[PDB]
Amino acid sequence: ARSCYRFRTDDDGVVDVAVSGEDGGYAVSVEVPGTRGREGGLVLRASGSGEGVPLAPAAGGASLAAELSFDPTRAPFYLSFLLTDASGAEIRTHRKTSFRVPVGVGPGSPAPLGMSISGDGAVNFAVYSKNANAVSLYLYAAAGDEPALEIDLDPYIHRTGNVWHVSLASVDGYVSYAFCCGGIRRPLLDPYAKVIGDFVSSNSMRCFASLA
Amino acid sequence: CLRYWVTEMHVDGFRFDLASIMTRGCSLWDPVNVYTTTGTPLATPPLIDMISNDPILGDVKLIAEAWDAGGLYQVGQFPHWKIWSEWNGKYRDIVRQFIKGTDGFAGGFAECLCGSPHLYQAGGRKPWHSINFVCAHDGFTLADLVTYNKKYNSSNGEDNRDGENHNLSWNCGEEGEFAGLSVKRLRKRQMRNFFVSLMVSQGVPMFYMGDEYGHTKGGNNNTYCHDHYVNYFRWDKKEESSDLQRFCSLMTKFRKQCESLGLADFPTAQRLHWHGHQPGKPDWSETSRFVAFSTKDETKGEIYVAFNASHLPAVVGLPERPGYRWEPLVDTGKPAPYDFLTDDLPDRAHAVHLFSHFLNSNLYPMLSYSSIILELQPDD
Amino acid sequence: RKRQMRNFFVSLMVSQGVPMFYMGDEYGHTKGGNNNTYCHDHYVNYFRWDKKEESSDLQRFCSLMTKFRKQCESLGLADFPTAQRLHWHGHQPGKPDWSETSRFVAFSTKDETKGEIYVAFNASHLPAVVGLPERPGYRWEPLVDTGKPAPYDFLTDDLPDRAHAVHLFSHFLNSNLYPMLSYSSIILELQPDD
Repeated sequence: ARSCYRFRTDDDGVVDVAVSGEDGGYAVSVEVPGTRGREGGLVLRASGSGEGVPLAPAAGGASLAAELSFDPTRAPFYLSFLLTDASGAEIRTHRKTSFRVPVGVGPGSPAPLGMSISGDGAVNFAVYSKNANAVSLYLYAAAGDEPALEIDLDPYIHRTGNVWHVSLASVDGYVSYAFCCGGIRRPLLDPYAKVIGDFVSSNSMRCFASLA
Repeated sequence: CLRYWVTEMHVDGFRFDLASIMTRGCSLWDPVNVYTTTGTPLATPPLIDMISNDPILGDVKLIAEAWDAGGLYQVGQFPHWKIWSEWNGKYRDIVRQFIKGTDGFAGGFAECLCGSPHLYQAGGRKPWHSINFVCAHDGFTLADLVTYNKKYNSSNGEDNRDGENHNLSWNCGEEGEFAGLSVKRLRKRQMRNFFVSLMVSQGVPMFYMGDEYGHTKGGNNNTYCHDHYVNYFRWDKKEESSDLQRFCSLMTKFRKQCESLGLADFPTAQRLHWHGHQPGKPDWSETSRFVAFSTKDETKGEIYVAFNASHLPAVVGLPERPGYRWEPLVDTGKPAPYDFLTDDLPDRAHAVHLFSHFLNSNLYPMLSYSSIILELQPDD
Repeated sequence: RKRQMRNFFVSLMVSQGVPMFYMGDEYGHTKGGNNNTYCHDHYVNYFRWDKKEESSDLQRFCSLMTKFRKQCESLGLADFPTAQRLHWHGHQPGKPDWSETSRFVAFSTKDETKGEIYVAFNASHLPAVVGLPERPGYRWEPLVDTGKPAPYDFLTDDLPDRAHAVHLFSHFLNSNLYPMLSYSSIILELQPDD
């Protein structure tokens, strides 16, 4: 299953990104169409990288495309990059930020609140928080005390209004999940969880929502 | 329903028609039912509370037309939760009355230009919560605002009963599309003045389809029942009016380029200064038909705007800034394409040079019913 | 100072009688401030041809003014003008102001060659916008404006941008108006508009 992200640029343009789970690595393709203001090609620098991946024509100069690959065993991470014309000028997003794309997790959907499973087996997470400026998801394995997997949520892709959401291909090897709001690393319980764990007074007061 | 449209059709916001009805009380709270009757307006209506504080709907654009046909009128007092925006009809009335020339509207006009803080600041809302407009789908178009003194709704079949009766318009001297050259020149000036007033105000500007080329409906100010070219966008007539379209495009570009035009907070006195015929002496008297201001810009340095809604021409004095001089940008009185100066014009430097004997001594001559915009540039 | 000198020369060249001016006044000769130089065999009293080329604009203005006086027959009149030919105007047409505070004198006169000319003097310190006489079927064309920079203070066919200069003032001229500075003079000619 592939995921697609369309970013508006700061020079009235569009950058298209696709992340594919190649049959155990990851492939990211970048496509930049249109040409009004920049002519002489672009180089994809990974957010200040001294190296560069030049974008080659695809179908006769209408579009410029590049491809990047990533080795497996990498926990869910983010790819950040910038674009540069043959002048030194930098192309950013319409929010004046580097293009950031998740690799290893899907965008998810804001409904229903809590944890739900789709027909294909994808696990969707959704939680409401108006005041929190950063939300993180923790996954725990059968014992846990420390997270086996930690996933920060992108404030742009993983939000719809005041609901933070994320999708996971599979939760195999995990039994519990929790949320972290703000910068505090204290795991919180999902208000909409239907099955919960054990109330453990750590040395604190914590309870984890079950993934069953 | 609102959540469905947002999450399935990717709609960015909503505008609610006759939104005051959504604040009237339900009959379930009468003492007969439990143990203030039906339709009494409430200060905290449950539906508005649910919409404003929804996890999804609370972060989208919500605009209310704050009146209904039952006599309610809640402009400036809609229950907003500091979240809701409003169609500003007081702005519409004040601008329509000032631009055509009417005693006692200069202070209201200056308040309109600043985002109407007298309606929004105390309650905790921002200038951009005000949706400014001059014309809409209901009522006169921009072209008919300067052509007719009264509605012509006889084609509706209701014996001229339907439609707004107080349009606050002026036909610029003669009634109808057949007039002398001076009247047509004045009409073009007035349309440009309306667009300039819209584009330099604090708040969110809104204008109707086809107002950018001068669409006309023949004086009919309520055209709800005509599937007919009176309601169609005229792409053929748009090409005959490329000058007004160019002016509107350039003015929108100018608004986008200036950091002092769309502000996140109400302008302060250290940034904005009011002027009159002479700099630093604004005229708020009842007979005044002249408003001018200058504001500090982090991009263009300083800009100066003046509106002369009088029937008499005037030469105005410009603020004194030693080491700098004022450069002309906009003048709605000048014939196109010199009503807006761009570097695409090959005659720009020469046209500016021909007014140097006025610009050097900080003066500018204005026609009646005209507007100007100037920029400050270093001179050494 | 340049404006005022041009105003003086315009008034000399548009008056009834015989114009008369001393040598060196056509390019601005200066004596250092000496109003009585009857006993000086010095360069102060010698015509300067080195500084004539520096004041070519004022010299051109004076030559064009004299040529204009030659070409207009309403300036050389054997008899005194009568009210039929000469009309007086103020800020508004046909309303001259003869009070003690007035500093604005303007008139219009008919010609068999130029048709009609309009002359205005604004000796006040405040710029004003004046109302031109209403002549159906015609319009006013700018010829002389002492406030404008050279060479546009006098408009001639030798100028390659004359029509564009008139076009850039057409928005004022179409409504029978003209903007004036302080201490300035204007002369306009009536031309058909058809």
